[PDB]
Amino acid sequence: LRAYNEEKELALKQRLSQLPPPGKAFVTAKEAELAELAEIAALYKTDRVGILDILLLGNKHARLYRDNTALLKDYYYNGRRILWEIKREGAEKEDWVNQMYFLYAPSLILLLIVMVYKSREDITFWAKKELDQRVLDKHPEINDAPENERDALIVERIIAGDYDKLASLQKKAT
Amino acid sequence: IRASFDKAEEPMLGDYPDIDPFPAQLKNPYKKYDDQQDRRNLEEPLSVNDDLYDMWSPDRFTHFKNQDALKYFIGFLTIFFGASYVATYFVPEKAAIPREFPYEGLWKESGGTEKSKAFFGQRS
Amino acid sequence: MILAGLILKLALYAILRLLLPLLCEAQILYTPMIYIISLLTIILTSLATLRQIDLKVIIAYSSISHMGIAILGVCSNTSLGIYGSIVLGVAHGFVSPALFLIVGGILYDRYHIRIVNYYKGLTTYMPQLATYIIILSFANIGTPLTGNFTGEFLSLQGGFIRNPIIGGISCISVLLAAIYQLKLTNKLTGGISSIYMHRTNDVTIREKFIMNILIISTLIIGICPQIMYNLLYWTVNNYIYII
Amino acid sequence: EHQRPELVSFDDINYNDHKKVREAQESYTREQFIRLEALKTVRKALEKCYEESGPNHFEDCKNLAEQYLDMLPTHRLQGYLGYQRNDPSK
Amino acid sequence: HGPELTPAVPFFQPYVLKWAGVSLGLVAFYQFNSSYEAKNGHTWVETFFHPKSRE
Amino acid sequence: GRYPFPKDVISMTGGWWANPSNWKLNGLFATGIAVGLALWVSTATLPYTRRREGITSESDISKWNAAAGVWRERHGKISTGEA
Amino acid sequence: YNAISLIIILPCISWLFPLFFGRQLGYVFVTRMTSTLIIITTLITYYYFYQLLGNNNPINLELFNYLNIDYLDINYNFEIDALTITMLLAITTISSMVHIYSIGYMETDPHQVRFFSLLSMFTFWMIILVTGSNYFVLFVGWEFIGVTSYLLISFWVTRLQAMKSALSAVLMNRFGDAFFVLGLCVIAYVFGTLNYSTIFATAYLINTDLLVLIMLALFIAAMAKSAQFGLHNWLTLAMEGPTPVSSLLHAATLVTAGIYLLLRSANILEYTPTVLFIILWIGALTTLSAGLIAICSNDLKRIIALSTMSQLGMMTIAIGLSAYNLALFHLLGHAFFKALLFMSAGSIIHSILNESQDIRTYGGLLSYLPYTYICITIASLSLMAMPGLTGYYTKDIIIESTYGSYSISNYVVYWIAYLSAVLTCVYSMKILYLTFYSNPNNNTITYYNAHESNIYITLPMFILAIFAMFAGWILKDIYLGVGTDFVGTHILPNNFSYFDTEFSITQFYKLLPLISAILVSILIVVLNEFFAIVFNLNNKYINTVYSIFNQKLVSDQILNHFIIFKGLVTSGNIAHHVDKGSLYRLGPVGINRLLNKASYNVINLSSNTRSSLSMNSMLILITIVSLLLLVLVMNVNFIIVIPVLISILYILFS
Ligand SMILES: CCCCCCCCCCCCCCCCCC(=O)OC[C@H](COP(=O)(O)OCCN)OC(=O)CCCCCCCCCCCCCCCCC
Ligand SMILES: CCCCCCCCCCCC(=O)OC[C@H](COP(=O)(O)OCC[N+](C)(C)C)OC(=O)CCCCCCCCCCC
Repeated sequence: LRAYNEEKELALKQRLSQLPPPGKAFVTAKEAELAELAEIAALYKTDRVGILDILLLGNKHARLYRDNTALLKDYYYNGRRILWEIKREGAEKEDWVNQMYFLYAPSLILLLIVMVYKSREDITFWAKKELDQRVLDKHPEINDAPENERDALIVERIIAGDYDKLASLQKKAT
Repeated sequence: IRASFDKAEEPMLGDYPDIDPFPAQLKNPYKKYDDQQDRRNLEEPLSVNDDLYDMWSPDRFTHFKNQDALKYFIGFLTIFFGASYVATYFVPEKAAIPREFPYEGLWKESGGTEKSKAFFGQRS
Repeated sequence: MILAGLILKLALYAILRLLLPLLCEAQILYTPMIYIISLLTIILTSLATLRQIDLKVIIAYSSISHMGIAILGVCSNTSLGIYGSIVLGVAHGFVSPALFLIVGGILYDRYHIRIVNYYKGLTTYMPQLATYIIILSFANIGTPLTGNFTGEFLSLQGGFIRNPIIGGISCISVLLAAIYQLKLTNKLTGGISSIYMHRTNDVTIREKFIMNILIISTLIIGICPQIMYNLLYWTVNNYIYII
Repeated sequence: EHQRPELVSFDDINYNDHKKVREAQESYTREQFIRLEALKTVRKALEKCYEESGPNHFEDCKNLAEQYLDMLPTHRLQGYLGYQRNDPSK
Repeated sequence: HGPELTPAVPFFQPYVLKWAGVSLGLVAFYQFNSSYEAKNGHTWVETFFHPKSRE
Repeated sequence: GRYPFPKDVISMTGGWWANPSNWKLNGLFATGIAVGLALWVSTATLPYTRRREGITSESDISKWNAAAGVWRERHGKISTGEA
Repeated sequence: YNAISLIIILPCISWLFPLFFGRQLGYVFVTRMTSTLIIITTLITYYYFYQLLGNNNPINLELFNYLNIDYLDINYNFEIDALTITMLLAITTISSMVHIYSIGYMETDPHQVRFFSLLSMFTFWMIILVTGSNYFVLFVGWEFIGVTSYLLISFWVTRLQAMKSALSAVLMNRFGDAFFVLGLCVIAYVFGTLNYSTIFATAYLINTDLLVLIMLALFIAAMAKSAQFGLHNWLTLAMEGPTPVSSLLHAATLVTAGIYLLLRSANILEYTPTVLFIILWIGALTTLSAGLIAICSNDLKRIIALSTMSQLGMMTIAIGLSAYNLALFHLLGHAFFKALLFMSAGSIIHSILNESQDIRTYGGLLSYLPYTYICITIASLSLMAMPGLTGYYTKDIIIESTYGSYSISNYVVYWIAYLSAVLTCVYSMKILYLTFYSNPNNNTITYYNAHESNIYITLPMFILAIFAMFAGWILKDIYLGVGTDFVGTHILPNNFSYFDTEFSITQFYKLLPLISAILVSILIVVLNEFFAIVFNLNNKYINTVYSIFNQKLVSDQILNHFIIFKGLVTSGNIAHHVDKGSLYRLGPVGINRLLNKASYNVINLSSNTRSSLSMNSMLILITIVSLLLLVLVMNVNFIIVIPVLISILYILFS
């Protein structure tokens, strides 16, 4: 539930009405006219919005706000192009970087994480264990072998026996 | 217009100026063009089918004629494989027998079964 | 981007979903028309790329050539080709809109004309764009470890099972896809920085943020194409009619 | 927990109920992966035979090499639509 | 003989931090999950996997 | 040569003649990361290495040849050399 | 300490860190970073070679699964065989000398952070070309060394000819990459596997009609990169890259990878006598072609590039005669020849104010440059197989094995490979005379400022001189030897002819190469110095011949005009006569004109006669007469109304 001010929001338009257009206010290739603008351009940045203030108001405030922001935007970016204005530090955060680094990128990493650990349940990893269980069901005496010996005593059954039971689903064939 | 494909595009152009296509490489380099890299003045009319006559086009040798060059290449290809084939008739014979192996030709060592002894095994 | 990454792979999906499981007996009579048409799109449309003055049209015909490789993996009636065409569809949809960001995305925003003949010497004032020229081109050709080669490889292999002479002729696509892409890459990358061209900005933060996503998402598939075998292993079987 | 669902043939399951049809599809499929793991196990054994044998692999496991080249045409994925859409002996 | 030094440059630039942080975080996450072979018997994120039974 | 260069373009591999003033400081970070990477990868891939010959016994291979002969015998498969 | 992940991962560090931290570390730190990691890679692989001489069992490692579907698995398996460790101590030693050599040779080059990144990268994808344990990782390294062979010799992107030479090189390699993909698709269907251990276990069962189809593809793949005659014009068109790049790409590595494909596949090579014959008679052709071009071209880099492709013909002859120990030993000692030859040539190019490369413009440099003299004469006497050096052990016995083989027709390739050795002497004397012994040829400033380079150019030439002298006698009992079970290649004993070619050689056929190589090497120097009119005739007939062999046995002209240019022309007969010409006639251009005409006619059906009542009223009569006659015509025969209806559509729409 952030805040705004109404009378400041009217006085800002009263301030802007006497100002030159954005296509003129910076095309003079200092501080007589360029010093009022370097504060007004920071009125774009100063972040008076309101979280719950957008919900609980009428459109009379909304149109007034929207026209004021649409002029402060030009006074910021035109002065950024020709010339706070007269500084240089990096990097001035943009408009898209909040919901591409903090919603797009972590969901897009979470997608990689889920794809890696969903690959654990695979048909090869299940078919190997099912084939070993099918060996140990018919011939459970190789369970009595030691733990190191069983991995070579299953393979002699696999190589030896068929153990596939595909021709038993095809009883119409023979 | 020199090549047979440049001639075959005369009825398409209607307002195109139809200039003479000349390679960008065979221009001299010592004239100071706008583009020293590609040998081309700033507003110079490009040819019908330019990108065979670009600097980035093929190398386009200029010493031999291409027809002659074809004859010389196939001439070397012929004089190698003809001489090396005729020289197989003038070969001398060997002084040794091929060597021999035990165990009925090592049929069992390189695979094999008693019925299958023909495919595997050498020089009993 | 949404055309070449999404609208094209839809009919790759629709030849699986609509055609193959109720047209099962009408295809095996008639796959060797699909091999004719897919081969002479690979042979013909990847050969008309060589003579192109425009810069977006080249990446268009590149999309045609890879989608012509992909539908001779679907129509193989074999098990590797289906998965190979799916990994083509998921990797071409990454590598190709990145190329459209390179051609009409970045370079048309800077200079507004898409003729090739103005554009050389991009390295001397944009080094960290010429890198994105090269690694993304060499991803389009089908260098391994990029996810395009896994798809090209398995689809040429699946189309080699079904008819080996058409697969042997169609294997030349690795060459034919290298020719025009590397010819474009070394025209753009090399040479003296051009006369016509004032020096403009480096590639900016958003046009790197897009690119590195579309490059990592190829490289992960290229290092492990198995990260999506957990989905597809039924649909590798759901479309085979070799009795 | 390694679950083992039942085997359903396509023969006499009345292709108007989607329960037994889909189980017949999945069962023929999963048994086909099992049929493949025998190929993938003999290949793993044949390579160990080769690497330990060294020069006499020609005669130590001629049987495993010929075994692997016998399984190779007939242990692969083949499709449930071949046996579902067609009946033999009709 | 002087190699004509260029202005000073920090090591940990933002891409170093971002790329190395995400790569080492994913490696630590993989080892964290592979550490549950005897502690639980299955991986940690498999506990978040709740599909319906096939029946 | 030492021709002049524009200092505004920022490459990743350095530019024309990259010799920043704190390269002795950053060399320590680079060698620390390189030795950490080399040691961590060399210890991480220790149990994945095996020795080629002698990893399985001869008796295993002889009985796998026996099981091959059993499976081959039951299907009635001639030798490849048998015609 | 794994001694595999330190062989693999350590040049991976040497590539990745110059790019990521390039601007941060700078070129002075990357000179000594990139070098010393390859140095310690190199001294780990000598130690592993020393251990591998103890017992013959390699270590492999197994990594994460690349892809498995039916009947097919692909893993990341890296295995350092004897065949692997030979090439491994070749490429690590040559590379680690070049990383040091290019510190002083490039000390005025701007962009040498990228250049040392690129040198150590080319080292790395060679490092994984060699040691992979399936045919897939052998494809991985095979392509990324082609990618580097783009990025390396086009180092000066400003230069035009370097960019077009990178085009030439990579598209030549890509021609063989297509056939390697064809062959690999045949591999994974005949055998089902890309691993070596299954394919070599079962290769003796598949018949010849299939292995011809495999090794034709896997020989066109090697014929492209190991630079046989079918396409060879990318080696000599790779000299727009600098000299330490040529000291890798032609000394051992990139030439060597095509030989390595045929050295791995030696267990499937035996059961095809059909491909070994054509291997013989392509490798026999290229010794002659490169020896005849290397006489007449007078450029310093082109001499040694055509020397490399005159000796890969000798390796290919050694392959086709089923003698793989000879080819592997020549591959080993050949790197230590050539890298020293290239980085001696780079030292005498770098030691001139103009930095010129024509041998016609060097003159007498013997008293001025004695160090590079004694190095390049180590190189040349090694290269001509003089008795004491490694060249006698590594080159003459391949000439010997042509006489000793069991096939009668291989007595021809004795003289075919012999001529090439006499021709090998006659250009090495050209390069030793015309840049060191002759009268001077430049202006005299280059004789005032002729000097030698600091320590980074001296010391690798010193070490490679020592190796190119001793390593052939030291390693002659592991590859040659007599009963040496070191490499695991399985020769068919009906094709094994090494015991025959050691003893059945008479005194004449063994004496004759050594002797006439020496004697012609004196004759070229004497005929240069005393008479010199024999070589400077102005015969109209001999000089057409000289201009043939100067211009690469015209074939660059042949390949360019008859294939490339015709390929571009017939690709313009598709993009304009088919893609834009005739498929728009059946598309949106011909149908626009069709609908324009047909619409214009149905519009003009009732144009004039402003008495619209009479115009529409004489139209209602016809359309109850024409229908009324039409039906009469129909119910006698149906076929005779179809042309009536087509003609009504013709008179209506046109
Ligand atoms: C029987 C045994 C078979 C073994 C091989 C036999 C010999 C085959 C020799 C031909 C194959 C060589 C590989 C083909 C690619 C050629 C690429 C190439 O050469 O590009 C070079 C060219 C610039 O090079 P350049 O100007 O000469 O450099 C001079 C530097 N000072 O760069 C360019 O700008 C060229 C761009 C066009 C590239 C060529 C386009 C045509 C390619 C022809 C392929 C044919 C495909 C036909 C498919 C039909 C299938 C039914
Ligand atoms: C950079 C140069 C190469 C560096 C090599 C470093 C090796 C470190 C140790 C690895 C251990 C290992 O990988 O284990 C392998 C594990 C599990 O397989 P396993 O069955 O348990 O073991 C295998 C041994 N077998 C066969 C004998 C049983 O699978 C994986 O991890 C796969 C994770 C892939 C994530 C998706 C790819 C992301 C890449 C994105 C890059 C931009």
